[PDB]
Amino acid sequence: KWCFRVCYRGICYRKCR
Repeated sequence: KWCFRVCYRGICYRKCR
């Protein structure tokens, strides 16, 4: 699926829809 990467406060995570 489409997943984007969010880097928040040093925490980079993939967020999938």
